[PDB]
Amino acid sequence: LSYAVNIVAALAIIIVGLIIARMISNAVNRLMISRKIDATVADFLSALVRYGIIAFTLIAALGRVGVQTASVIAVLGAAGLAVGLALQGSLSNLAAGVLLVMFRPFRAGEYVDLGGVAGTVLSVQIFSTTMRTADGKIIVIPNGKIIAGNIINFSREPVRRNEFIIGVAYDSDIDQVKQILTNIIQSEDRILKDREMTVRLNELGASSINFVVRVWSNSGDLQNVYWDVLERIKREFDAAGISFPYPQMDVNFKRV
Amino acid sequence: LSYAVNIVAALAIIIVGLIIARMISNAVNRLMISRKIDATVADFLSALVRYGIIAFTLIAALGRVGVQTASVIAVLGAAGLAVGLALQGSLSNLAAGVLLVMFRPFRAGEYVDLGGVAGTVLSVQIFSTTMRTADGKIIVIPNGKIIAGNIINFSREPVRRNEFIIGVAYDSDIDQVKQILTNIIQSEDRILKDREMTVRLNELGASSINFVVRVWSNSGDLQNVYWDVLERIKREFDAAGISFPYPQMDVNFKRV
Amino acid sequence: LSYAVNIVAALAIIIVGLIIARMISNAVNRLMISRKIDATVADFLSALVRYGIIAFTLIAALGRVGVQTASVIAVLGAAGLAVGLALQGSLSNLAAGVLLVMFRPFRAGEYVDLGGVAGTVLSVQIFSTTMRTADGKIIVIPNGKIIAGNIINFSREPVRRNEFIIGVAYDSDIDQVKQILTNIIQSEDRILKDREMTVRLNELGASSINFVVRVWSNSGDLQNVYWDVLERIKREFDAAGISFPYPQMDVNFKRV
Amino acid sequence: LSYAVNIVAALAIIIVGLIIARMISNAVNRLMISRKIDATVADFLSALVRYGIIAFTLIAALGRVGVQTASVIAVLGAAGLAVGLALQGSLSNLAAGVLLVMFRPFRAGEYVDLGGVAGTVLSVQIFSTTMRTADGKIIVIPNGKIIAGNIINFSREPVRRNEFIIGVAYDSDIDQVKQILTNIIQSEDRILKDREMTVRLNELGASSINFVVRVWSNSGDLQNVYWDVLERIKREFDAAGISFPYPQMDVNFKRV
Amino acid sequence: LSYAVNIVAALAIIIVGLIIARMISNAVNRLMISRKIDATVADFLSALVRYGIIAFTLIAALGRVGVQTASVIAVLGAAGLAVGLALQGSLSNLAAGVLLVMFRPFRAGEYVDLGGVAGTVLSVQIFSTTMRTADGKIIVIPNGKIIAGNIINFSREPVRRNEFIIGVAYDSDIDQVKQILTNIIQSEDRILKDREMTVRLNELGASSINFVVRVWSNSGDLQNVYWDVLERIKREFDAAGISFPYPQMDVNFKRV
Amino acid sequence: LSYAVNIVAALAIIIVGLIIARMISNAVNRLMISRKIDATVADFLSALVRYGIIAFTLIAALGRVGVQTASVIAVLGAAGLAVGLALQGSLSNLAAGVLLVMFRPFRAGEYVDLGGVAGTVLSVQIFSTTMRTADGKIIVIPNGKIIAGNIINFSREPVRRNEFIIGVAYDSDIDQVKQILTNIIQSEDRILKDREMTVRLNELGASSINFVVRVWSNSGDLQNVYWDVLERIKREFDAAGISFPYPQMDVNFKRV
Amino acid sequence: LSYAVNIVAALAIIIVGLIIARMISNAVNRLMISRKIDATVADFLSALVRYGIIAFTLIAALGRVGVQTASVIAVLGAAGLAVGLALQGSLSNLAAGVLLVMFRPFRAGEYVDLGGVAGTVLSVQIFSTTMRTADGKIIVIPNGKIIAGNIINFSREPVRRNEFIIGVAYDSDIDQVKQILTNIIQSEDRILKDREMTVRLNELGASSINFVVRVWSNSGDLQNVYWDVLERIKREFDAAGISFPYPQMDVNFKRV
Repeated sequence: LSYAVNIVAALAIIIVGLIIARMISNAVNRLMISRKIDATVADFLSALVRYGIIAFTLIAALGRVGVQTASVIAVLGAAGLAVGLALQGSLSNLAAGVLLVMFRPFRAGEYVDLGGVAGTVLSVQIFSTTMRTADGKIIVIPNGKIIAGNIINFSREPVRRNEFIIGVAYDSDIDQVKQILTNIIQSEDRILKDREMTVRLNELGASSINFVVRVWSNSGDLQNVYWDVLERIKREFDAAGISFPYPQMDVNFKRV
Repeated sequence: LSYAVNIVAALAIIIVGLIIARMISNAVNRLMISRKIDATVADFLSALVRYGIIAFTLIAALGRVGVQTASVIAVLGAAGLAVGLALQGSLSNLAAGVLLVMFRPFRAGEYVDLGGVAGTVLSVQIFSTTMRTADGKIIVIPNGKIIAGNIINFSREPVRRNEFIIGVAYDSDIDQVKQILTNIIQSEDRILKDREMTVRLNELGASSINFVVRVWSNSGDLQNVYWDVLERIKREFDAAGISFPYPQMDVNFKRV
Repeated sequence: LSYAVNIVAALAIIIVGLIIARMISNAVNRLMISRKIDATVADFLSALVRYGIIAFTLIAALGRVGVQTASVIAVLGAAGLAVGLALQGSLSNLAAGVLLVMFRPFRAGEYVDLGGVAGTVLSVQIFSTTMRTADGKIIVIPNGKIIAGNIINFSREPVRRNEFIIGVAYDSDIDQVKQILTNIIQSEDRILKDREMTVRLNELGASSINFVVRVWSNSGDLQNVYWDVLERIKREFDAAGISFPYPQMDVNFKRV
Repeated sequence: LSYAVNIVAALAIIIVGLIIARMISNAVNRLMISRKIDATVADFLSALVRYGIIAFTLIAALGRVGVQTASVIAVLGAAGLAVGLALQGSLSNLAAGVLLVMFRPFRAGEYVDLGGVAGTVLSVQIFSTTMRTADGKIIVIPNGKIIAGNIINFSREPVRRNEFIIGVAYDSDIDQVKQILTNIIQSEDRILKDREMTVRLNELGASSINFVVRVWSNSGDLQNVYWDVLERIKREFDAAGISFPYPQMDVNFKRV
Repeated sequence: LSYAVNIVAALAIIIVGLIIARMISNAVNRLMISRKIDATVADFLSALVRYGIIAFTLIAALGRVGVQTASVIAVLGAAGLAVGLALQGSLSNLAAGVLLVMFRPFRAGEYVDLGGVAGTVLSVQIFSTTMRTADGKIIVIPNGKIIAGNIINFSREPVRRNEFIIGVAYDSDIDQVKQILTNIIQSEDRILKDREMTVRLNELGASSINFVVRVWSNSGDLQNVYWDVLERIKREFDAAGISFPYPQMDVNFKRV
Repeated sequence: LSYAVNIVAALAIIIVGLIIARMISNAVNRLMISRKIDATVADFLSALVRYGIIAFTLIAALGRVGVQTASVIAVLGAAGLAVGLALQGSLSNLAAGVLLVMFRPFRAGEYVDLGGVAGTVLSVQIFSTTMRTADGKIIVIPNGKIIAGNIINFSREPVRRNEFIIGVAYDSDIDQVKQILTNIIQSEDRILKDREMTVRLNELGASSINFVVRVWSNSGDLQNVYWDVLERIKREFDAAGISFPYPQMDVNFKRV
Repeated sequence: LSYAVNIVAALAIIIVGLIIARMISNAVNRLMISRKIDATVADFLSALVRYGIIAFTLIAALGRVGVQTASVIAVLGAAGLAVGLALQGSLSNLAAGVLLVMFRPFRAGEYVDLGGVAGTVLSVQIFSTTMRTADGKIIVIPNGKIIAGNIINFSREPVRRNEFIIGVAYDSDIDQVKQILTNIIQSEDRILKDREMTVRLNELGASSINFVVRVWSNSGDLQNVYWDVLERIKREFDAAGISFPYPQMDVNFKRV
């Protein structure tokens, strides 16, 4: 009945091990952190290393009480698969949680459509990205769902491009409408005039004739450029005599 | 025939074990609860620890009646996978059930669209969140389905932003419509006048000309701000002589 | 050739076991039923316990005829996976079959939209819920498909809320339309007048001007409240002189 | 070279076994069929029992020719997984193939929408249900796809309910339209007058004013009740002087 | 160095086996083909039987050169799983490839909608069905995608049913329109007059009043029956004085 | 310390094996290529055979340095599953990559809709098919995505069929419109007049009466046949006096 | 107590191995890089080879401290499956990351629609492709999502093709509209006149008669060709007297 030495051989080896465990991780990601591989690639890889050691420890600590050793791998591994399954979801969120910090297709502050919802990005935490619609809402999207989808990024390209489609009446001057516009974009300062600058007759529409105007600006400029150019095209087409035709329709009339 | 000692060696070890089991969990999450790691990360992890011990116990208790030990891992593990499979669904709901309490992208009482349905959030219980449409319905969404999807949060940002689009007739004053509006938002007290405050000519529409007005308010204020500002723009555009044009259409007439 | 003792050692152990089997379940869920854990958590867990015992029994009963024991785990476990696979579907239905009875987000008799189809709920049996559209159809939805989806519940909130949107002509009295309405909801008895009670100018519409009216009632009351309030707003807007404008359209006329 | 006794030890044991196999199934579902558990739960469970015995047989019959026994479990089990995979689809169809005969949410002859396609059902065979659109087409739906989806059942509720929405002109009599209708449903014999019977002003529509009429009938009656009640409401609204208004539209006229 | 007897012990056993292999399949589906179970259930099951024998053979042929036997099951089984995975797709197509020949919900030549695309079917080969839109296109649908989906079958029901919806003006004769139609279907020979034959007032429409006419015909007849009956209803409604009303609309006129 | 013979026993067996490996594949698909089974069924099957031999080799080469042999199956097999997983995607593309060359539902040059995108098919390489929209775009579709979906094939049927729907006014000649058309298709040479050739009154439309014309042509002919037949029906309906009615609408007029 | 030789036997073998490891990879992809198989097929395959060697090393290094060896395969392999699972996502992105450098269906700079979003492609890095909408946005699409989907490629075909649909009035000259157009495309220099060049009467439309014009150009030319040809067809149809008819509608008039 000092076969209950085993009982202390357990608590010997459990704590002999738990302590040689926790220090081989602090010394695994001692190396990793200084190799500067990553912050949470360290914590994932090293707390794994730490963990397979507590794993080995439990086996010899149990074996020296009399536990089959082939059923330690069983119970552990299986009940490991429990913890796995449950946190399997979030573990995938952490993949893109690191994958979003490096590469950063979008970086904090940019405006991005991703997964259909679009806003300015506050922070990419470990599981989720937080953003703000220019509306004043907080949208929080799972990192996984983000990296699976198209990341549309409005900011990281410094030169964006406007597109006006404008309608005139069918009997308007095909050339005057081109020249008033050409001169309207020539007289704007926030329009890059080395880049694309097209104004042409695009569509023989339903009730109208549609001219398209494409003019690249600075990123920050772009929003205001449109509003200022439209402010004008309304007056300078009115003053010039051109009509923005109301929906036109020919009626063929019959008294029955 | 005292080989039926085994039969009592079972009930010895089954109950020797069941009792050393149930107390190593109460002592595992004794540590976890005081390390304050979580409420149900304790109950999940510790009732696992408790459980792999009843698992080991069944093996030696059976082995000392004469059960193959390699078919205890079989039956158990397999019939474990039964219990797993069946409750595998809800186990994932509990993931986000803890994952929603920490982080809380939305906290109790906020208004949120998540998974398309939108309401004010009562409680995030273990499997499901409960909410109330401002309509007076109870919607209960599975925690899993929530954490997989975009969490849109209207409340946690304290400053929200309205957007009026208003139409005038084509021959209205391009500047007066800007100034009446500019003065309408200047005279509102619940409008933050340090933040964005744009009023411009946005769209050369079908039958109308459309001015957009964007003015940030307080979160709670926002709903009423719109209703009060629209109450005005209707009168102050009427009194000013501006027409909100009915759908306009040119008819080209022919007696056949 | 009394090596066919084995043959009776089988039928000994098969029936020695089948009987020690069926009584350890009746005694497992003897405990479970009295611990009152559940009705079918008993039947699932206990008929599992009963079953792993018939499982062990088959192994020693075969082994004492001369069956490899490692191919009993094979055949059984594998042909177990057959039965599993086939009934794996319904086993998930039974998850939500118990999961619906406890929690009951919706209880028998309530009106609920769930999975898009909506009705009053008769019974939640083990696999499926049965409901009745207020139309007079029986819809039976799998319990699984239910618990995966939004459960929208109209009844369990005792106070519901109506929403009228009403149109007037553009030259109607912005204040009279507010006061006739305000007085129409003041004079209804089934309207909770402590709760929300808004009437405002909501939309500068196409051919009309739209006032929204939001008034909370009792759950049972709500359906009739609308019908009775609309009955009135039609007359009291007619008698008052206000026109519910037919679709308005300006024609600009030209002889060609 | 009478080590080719083994060769006959195989054909001994293969056929010794194949025959003790096929008779333990006929005697397994001898019990099952008389316990009346089911027709094809017998054939599935028993032809499994029969089968794990041909499985054991192959192992000892091969082992006594000199086949590794651990590679019989391999080949068999694996090549079992072949047969499984291939027929895994249909095996799930057979789940709902039995699951549709018991419970029968819909029974032969009823009219049901399920999976969107809707018809009258004649037979639920082992894999598939066959139905007839009231059109005269045969639609055959896989049993699996059925049990996964909403089963909408029109027949098993004996009392169904019609819903008329009818429009009048804006200047019609709000009360007369209620009384003509009330009297039209009072004078129909196939209308249950103890059940719901509402006639009210439901919608202040575009060009019309819409009254809703809800009246429960017998299941078989319901189709004809509508046709007969509409036959009337057309005449009794014509004779009464009420107009079913053609699409109304106000034109504001301008010579340009 | 006659330990390279092993080397010939391999080629002995490899070819001793390959030949006892290929003849136990020819003799397995000798039995199966004559039990007439199927054509390709033979080829699938028997070429499996043939195959697990080449499988056993490789193990003893390798073992007698000195290959671990537990790594033959490894390599084979695993590299088996390669072949499996790759052809796993088509193996499922062959399931429904046999599953379509038996049962044949649709048989060669019938017109069927299945998976949305619809045509006349001329062959169900092993993996795929081929069809012809009545347009003159060849559509080839994977057998798998077919058996998963609703099989809509127009031909196998010999009596199909037409449905005319026809509009008259609001002031047409409610009874005459019923009698002209009733007499139009009475005078057609290809209309089964024992079966359903309804003509009633179905819809109080927008600009018209709509009568529905339902008359069952022979399968082959049905296409022409409609074209011939419509040919008539156009003239016999014209000759009778009934107007098929052009879209009606009331204009309420105002000089502004 | 000539226990480093082992070290050369490795490089002995690694290269003894690598060479007996690479030549049993060249001799496996020596047989396969001459059995002409396929080009890449050879390369897949044979480079598998070659590979399980390098696999066996590594085990004995390692074992004779002192590697556990049960952890060679581990590392290999597992790190095999790495390579598998990564290239598992493309391996499925190669399935249909061979599966499209045999059967070829579409062969190079045909016009096909498959997966919704439609064009003329250049080449079916190992992973992907390349096509050209008649537009002048290159669309490259994964072979997998192709074989999973409906393959619609316009070319392989040599006789295609046009369908004109044409409208006349309500008071047009029901018979003349049939005879002008009948004679228009009688006078075309590229119309097969033995095949289907229907011209009938199909739809009592909104503002028009619609005649359908169905006439089968040669595949290549079909595109031009329509254009040439429509060229005519426009004139021969104009010359005949028949009107293609502009959208008709009855106005019921009221001075308010 | 020089049984802690083992402890140094570990650090012997761990570092004896780690170093024979890291150099057999540098020497595996020494061969691979010079066989020029690929850049990252080297890094994937070789860092695998390097890795299964650190894997073997850990087993003998642990075994000579006293670790079960069968639980090294367990812990490693299992905790391997951790790392696998987490990076399993991106590993599939790297598949198409190499798969989109070879083959390159689209090469850097081309304009492509893929996965619905369309732009000019900057770079195909290891996980993701980056592109620029001609708008001025950066869209970054996961390589996986790309190779799964249709790659539509506008550039790699050097000859693209325009398509004009133009409407005239019903009483326009069927031949003149053909000849003005024919001459408009005859007089353009950037139109390949050897390739397709069709101008025909395509659609007998609602309010108009629609002529289609198909003319192939150079890739770069195509955008401008349309704009220049439409510029003309507007004037040369105006000057010729042809009317682009406003939406036509016959009114049948009635005083009520």
